[PDB]
Amino acid sequence: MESKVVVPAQGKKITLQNGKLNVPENPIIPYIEGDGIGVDVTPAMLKVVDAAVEKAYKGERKISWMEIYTGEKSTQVYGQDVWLPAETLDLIREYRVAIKGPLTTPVGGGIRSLNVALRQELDLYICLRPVRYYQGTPSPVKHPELTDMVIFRENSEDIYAGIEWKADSADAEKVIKFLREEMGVKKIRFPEHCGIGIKPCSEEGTKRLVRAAIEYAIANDRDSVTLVHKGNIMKFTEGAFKDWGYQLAREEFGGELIDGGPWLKVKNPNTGKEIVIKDVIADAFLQQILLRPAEYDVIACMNLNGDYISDALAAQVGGIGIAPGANIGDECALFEATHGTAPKYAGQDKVNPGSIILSAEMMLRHMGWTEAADLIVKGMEGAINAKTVTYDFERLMDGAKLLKCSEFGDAIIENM
Amino acid sequence: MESKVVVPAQGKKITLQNGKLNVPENPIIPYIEGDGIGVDVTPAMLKVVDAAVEKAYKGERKISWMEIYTGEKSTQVYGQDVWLPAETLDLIREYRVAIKGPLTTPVGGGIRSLNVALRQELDLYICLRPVRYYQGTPSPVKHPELTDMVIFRENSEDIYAGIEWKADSADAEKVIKFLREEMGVKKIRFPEHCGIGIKPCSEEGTKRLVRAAIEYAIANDRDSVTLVHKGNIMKFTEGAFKDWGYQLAREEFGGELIDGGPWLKVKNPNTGKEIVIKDVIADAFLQQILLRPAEYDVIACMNLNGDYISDALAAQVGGIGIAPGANIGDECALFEATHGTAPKYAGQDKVNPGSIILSAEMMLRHMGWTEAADLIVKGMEGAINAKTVTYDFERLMDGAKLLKCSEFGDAIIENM
Repeated sequence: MESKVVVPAQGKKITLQNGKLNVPENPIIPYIEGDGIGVDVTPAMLKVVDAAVEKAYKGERKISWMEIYTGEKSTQVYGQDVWLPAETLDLIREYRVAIKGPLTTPVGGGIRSLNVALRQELDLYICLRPVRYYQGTPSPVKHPELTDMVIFRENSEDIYAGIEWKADSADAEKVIKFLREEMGVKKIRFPEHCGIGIKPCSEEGTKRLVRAAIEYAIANDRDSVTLVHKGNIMKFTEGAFKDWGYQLAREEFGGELIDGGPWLKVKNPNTGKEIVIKDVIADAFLQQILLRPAEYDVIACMNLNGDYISDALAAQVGGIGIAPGANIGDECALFEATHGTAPKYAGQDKVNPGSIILSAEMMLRHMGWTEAADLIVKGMEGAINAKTVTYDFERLMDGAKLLKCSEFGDAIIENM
Repeated sequence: MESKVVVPAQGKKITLQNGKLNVPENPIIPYIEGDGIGVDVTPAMLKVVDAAVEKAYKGERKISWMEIYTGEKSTQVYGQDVWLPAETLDLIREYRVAIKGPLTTPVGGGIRSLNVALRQELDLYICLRPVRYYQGTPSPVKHPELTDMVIFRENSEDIYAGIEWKADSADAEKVIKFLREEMGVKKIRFPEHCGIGIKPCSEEGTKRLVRAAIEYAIANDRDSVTLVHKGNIMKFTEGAFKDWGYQLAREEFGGELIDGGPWLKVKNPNTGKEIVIKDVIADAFLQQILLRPAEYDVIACMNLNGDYISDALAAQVGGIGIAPGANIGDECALFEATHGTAPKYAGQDKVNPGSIILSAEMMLRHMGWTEAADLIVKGMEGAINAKTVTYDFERLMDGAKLLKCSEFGDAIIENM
């Protein structure tokens, strides 16, 4: 079967030189519509982004969107069982920057998370989730405005990597036998009818993630980088992540001891500001983001903890449905809606397109088109402040004007 | 070296018959003072409990407290390196019910969590953490009163079990080689300088925990039991826990499908009430407890997720320092302060004794001395409502009377 992807006639491919993106005035940007509500939110995003680009650069620049496939629609286009075509991985890597709506992974066929597959296959080791409050957003907490953090979640290792064997399977037994007999493991409480998962954490995986977090703090003049981990129980994976993170701050960024430690101070080479490098145990951290949110800024953590932390933070600022996200690697980057597919509402032009729109903001910023990105933030801030919002926000407030998904996209443009 | 434990002259040992505690009028109850602030909070707890017992039963009953050791004080009593004496495990099992202040595990000597050691060695497979709001408590959220949950956290398996090998160690290499060569593992991103942890989850471990959760919902007429897990990524450990949990509800409690599922309804044999058995993915759950707290009641989950969930919930209700906890097994139970040792304040009679006092409330309730337990809840509710509290609460409010740790214990008694 032929590829059904159509490369835009006008449009030029983004290139990478010396680890720096070279973006033309007419970049081809691949996009995955997404399953379920992706059908609603993606078009709102395309329109909002085109408007921001048109307004910022007065017609000098323009994105040539190219639809590519993954998920339920991919099976519709390429046939039963084509959930993630090879061409999709090829195209994201070739065109360097892409965006996607929510994806659904089927159940019953032994297929693992399509979102994780994209991240692992493309080696997008940074899951970047910035979380801030937008004035006017209904929130369950008293001071959501105190939250302004950026989460760097390791995206290629941890238990999130999918190495595991089913209870009572021949493989599980084999592994448990090796552990008990050759490794002398005495701590498996019930070795029978027991499932087994493997959690890897490496020095190289940890350091490339923490390096990106510290460079971001420097590049954006943030106040601190907090290593969040559960090292007091998982000494060799979570504890090693923390140790390697502090070690990297010392070896590559000149970090030095604050008082008697354990915190370090790293001098911002551009501003002379001292960035604090600290650490917090993960369970205590889930309490601290609620109780002392103002004391945290950039966060570096492992895969599973990052998933929890980014979700908990989004909820607290009232942003469960407008949280942006990016998966970034050394050769390419994939921006994404961070919510699910909400099939019950699919096609109703009802849901909030804010998450994919703000992920597009991160995308434009990543491309160096910061003026267009600033216009989207401005637009989002004005529409929410105007209380002209979708039902998920409207239902939580008094005096709001209820808008359709498409209408909220226009409200964002109207506020640019 | 002789044992330094002194068995109370007056006082009788609690016995267990047919899985039911037979508590005398003069039970001997072992207690571990705890390190750091345990020196402050334990005496407040002893006094408050004695008062509640004295008031409820008019002198007919009385606890004969017997101090036993674990932690820093144990090394002080039994010598360098005796962090957890064998006699302590023996005594808790023999006397059936005990309580402890916070414990400190040393760093640099390869010793793992003393709290986890107690739980694993005594097979206290249920970590029970009830979380409710006490009117008048300063909270970071707008409606903490909507939170009234009981967490049943599996306490004997999961990654929390401590099976792991250090990066670059001969053992780690051996394990990684076996995984890659004999198991055909292709998903370890960086196999060099890589730490490895093992996550076990068994049918027997899962079902004894979920069985206890459902029996508790029945015994206390709660509305639902929610299985929280990360099964969409960890199919064979977290996903198996969820599957086995629903299976147990069906096989032992007559659970039946609600609509087309996946939820089940279990009929309360005593009240005829229909208890809902449902499940929520763990990351979404950390958002749901903030956004829709009223929809949750009894929670059943694995070791690591339970640690996070119980900490997150305590923070949200303003209870980070007054959260009670119990570790329960089939032969004995150990109640515990759930906060840390806060050495900076140790000996200052300053910290909040509320957590260990409420854990003592759970202890009395476990012993069937519910009248004495009710008096402590009443006392706690009145003291907090009176705004006569310790600094951790006082510093967050206006119009409060600041009390010392010991003074807050009296305030609780004054409000019985």
